[PDB]
Amino acid sequence: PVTLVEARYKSFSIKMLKDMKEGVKQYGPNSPYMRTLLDSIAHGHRLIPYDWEILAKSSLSPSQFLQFKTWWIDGVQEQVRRNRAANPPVNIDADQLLGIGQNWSTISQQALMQNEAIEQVRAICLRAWEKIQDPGSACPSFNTVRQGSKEPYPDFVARLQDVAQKSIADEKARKVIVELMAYENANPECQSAIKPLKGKVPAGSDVISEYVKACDGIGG
Amino acid sequence: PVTLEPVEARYKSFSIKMLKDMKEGVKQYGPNSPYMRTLLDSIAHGHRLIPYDWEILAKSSLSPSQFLQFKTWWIDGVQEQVRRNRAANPPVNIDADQLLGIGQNWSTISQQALMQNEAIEQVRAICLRAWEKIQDPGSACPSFNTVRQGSKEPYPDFVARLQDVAQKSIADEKARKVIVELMAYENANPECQSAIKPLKGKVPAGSDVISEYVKACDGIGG
Amino acid sequence: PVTLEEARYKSFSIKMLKDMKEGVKQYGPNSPYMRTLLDSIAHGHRLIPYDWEILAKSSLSPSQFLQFKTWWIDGVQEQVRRNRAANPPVNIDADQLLGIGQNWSTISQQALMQNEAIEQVRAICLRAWEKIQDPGSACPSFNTVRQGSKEPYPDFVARLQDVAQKSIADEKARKVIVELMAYENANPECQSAIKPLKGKVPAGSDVISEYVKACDGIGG
Amino acid sequence: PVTLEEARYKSFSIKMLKDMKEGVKQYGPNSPYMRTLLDSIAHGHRLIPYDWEILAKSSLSPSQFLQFKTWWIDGVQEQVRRNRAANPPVNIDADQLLGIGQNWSTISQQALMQNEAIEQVRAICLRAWEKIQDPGSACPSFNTVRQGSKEPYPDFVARLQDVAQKSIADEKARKVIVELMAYENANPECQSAIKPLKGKVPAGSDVISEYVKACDGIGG
Repeated sequence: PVTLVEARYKSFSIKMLKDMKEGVKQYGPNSPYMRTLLDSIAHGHRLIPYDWEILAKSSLSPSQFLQFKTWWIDGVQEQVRRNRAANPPVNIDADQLLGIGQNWSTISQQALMQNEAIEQVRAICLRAWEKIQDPGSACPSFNTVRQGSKEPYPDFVARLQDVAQKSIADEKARKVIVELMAYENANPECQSAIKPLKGKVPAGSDVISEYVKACDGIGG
Repeated sequence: PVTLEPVEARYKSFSIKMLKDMKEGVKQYGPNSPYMRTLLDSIAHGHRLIPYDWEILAKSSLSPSQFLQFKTWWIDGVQEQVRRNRAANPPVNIDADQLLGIGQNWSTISQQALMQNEAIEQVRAICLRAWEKIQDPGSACPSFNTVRQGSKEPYPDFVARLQDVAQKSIADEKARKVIVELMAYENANPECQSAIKPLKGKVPAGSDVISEYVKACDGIGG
Repeated sequence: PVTLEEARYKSFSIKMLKDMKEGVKQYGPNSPYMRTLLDSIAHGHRLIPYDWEILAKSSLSPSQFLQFKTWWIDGVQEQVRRNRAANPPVNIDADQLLGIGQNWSTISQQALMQNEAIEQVRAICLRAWEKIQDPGSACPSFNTVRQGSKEPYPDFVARLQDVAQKSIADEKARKVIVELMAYENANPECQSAIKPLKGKVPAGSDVISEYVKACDGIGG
Repeated sequence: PVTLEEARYKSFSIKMLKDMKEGVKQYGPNSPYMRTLLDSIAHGHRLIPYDWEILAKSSLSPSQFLQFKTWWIDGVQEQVRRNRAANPPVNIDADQLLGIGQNWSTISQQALMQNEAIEQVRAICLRAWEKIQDPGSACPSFNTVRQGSKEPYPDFVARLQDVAQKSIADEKARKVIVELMAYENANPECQSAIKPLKGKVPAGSDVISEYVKACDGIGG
């Protein structure tokens, strides 16, 4: 990252890259430990689009760098359409956020970027990292995730909370969908255990807290 | 590595932690994972490597079955490079046994610590192209006829295999592009073959063809 | 053609049209004999787009004048995207090449085209003629053409250079594919016979000329 | 060809090319009719190696121009090993015969070759034309061609002189093999009919003319 009297760009150490690879390989790219570590890296530095490529290339499988680059390209193609419709329109084109082109293809040209382009490339890079799949799997639809027999209830809810995180982009639309689907796809035991509790949050609680509290020793 | 303080050049062996990190990286992730490539480039470009140190680094990091392949492709690379040092004007004075580190003039560390940079860069390029050909610890290099996206397999896991095969076999990158962009459609399953076919041969703006190809048949897991 | 001794449109002779239909019907529209015959008419005359209408209609099957008109129309849609996007932009629109419209729909209007336009229509009709299929077949894919057992080797490579000419437009990209696929799709018997000769062209030779040398007696 | 009335390169006529393709397609590239027709063009003109490019491309199958270019290239690699190893050495390198390179890659450079070079290219293209296969077959071995039962005898010997012309280059070595194999690979019925006539040619005759005399009525 770059350090603010002029712009000086220094690569990462070996320890940071070793920790990132050892995290991604063992726990997954979207385990909560990796999200916490990645947000601590990104919010605590000044990342140019060179550094997202250096970080993601040296940490991900080659089957996952393709997905990272693809959803980065999709995110900047949608962010450009909201950038020209401004009043005044901002001078943030596609080739300034992708880190390629004629005027933006070397680290000396990129190190003189403003705060708004930094905070705009950060959100689309994080949303790109949020969509990277696990090595052997594909993202399923909501018709497939059902609590099978002999399976705990929070293990069932924590699959829905991830499926609704890869697909749907708005959090308010995530909450209503997972609150609805937590009752329809449940086992008959947890459905009968959860039916007298529906639509009743007592005080300062989440709905799914009382839901997982309700059916508790049911499966096993 | 070796270092130069000027009128003389001194030698020092590798660290005790560096070889440990290299062995853990090669054993757990692979010899040609993208992490080990940047680690090896950071070691090579930031130091001065004589072929003695290349043999020490490759001996203490690879399998007993992988040092054979590294030595074989090192020998083949020097055999192909010598034929471009005698067909030059002026003829470049780098024979076979200056690159391989053998012989009578080039068999000790004090004999090898006096090399010039036009041979250091050559042995660096040959050693890196040799390391790019070492296989995984149980497999042989397949041909392009066999890499096919089977049913119930995601799409980018197939393009990753195609790019690995094209990196191991073909030595020209401009030819590496135009073969994998064609084979990425002829070897897909019928569902991605139906999904790519509307968008075939059209780039919108400033992207790679695979970036729209993986975007097209995204959720093929039903 | 049109002759300038200042314009004079002369029709085709009865003997020239008799030899084109007799040649197309017996050898094919893309035999090497018809390729040199068609160039001696094109490069030796002044063909307006009204004359490619008469020459192709009176020489091709009714199922092949449909394919010749398709890839003619599709070829102008890419020529205008290299006509206006150049500096300076040239006045070559769509309906000047296709020979339709209001200003380009008679002999007396098309008889005064310039040599920038005559040379551009002549290079896209000849690219349309390279895609006209045989009278009963469709263009196969690259992974389908394999050397069958008890089939001679130069008959296999002759098929390989035909699939790689209807599909790929760049002649450099043909060169890297038809040499690569010549060993991989081959027979098991030649694959043990080409492999010692692989990738070592000695002096003043082609790659495949050294390959057909090695399977000189592979028929049983 | 080139005419000297001091150089003038004239292209081929439209009627000469029409008869070569009509002849090759119907009878074969190595019928006795095409052998005398090709010699009347070669021995009656001045063919530069640019003209063997046009004549063979506009007359052969695409699978047969690959074989014509292979044995042309292979034939120059043996001519240079009889060019420099003679006393005195002649200035006939590889890229003068093949018509490639920098000094031999246009019409105006090749129009001034000498009659030592014109006569040497003319004897190796004509040897390349003797090896071009039929449009669906490969060259069989000598122990495969046997006279089948209920097959006429001169049709068997006509096959024997065709295998012994693509394989063996020395015309004296053809003579001792096609006469020896004419009795050994023959039918049981002619083998009892040729054996009293064996090895006794009376006066002013060929060996096989006395052999086809003896199987005049062997068809059943």
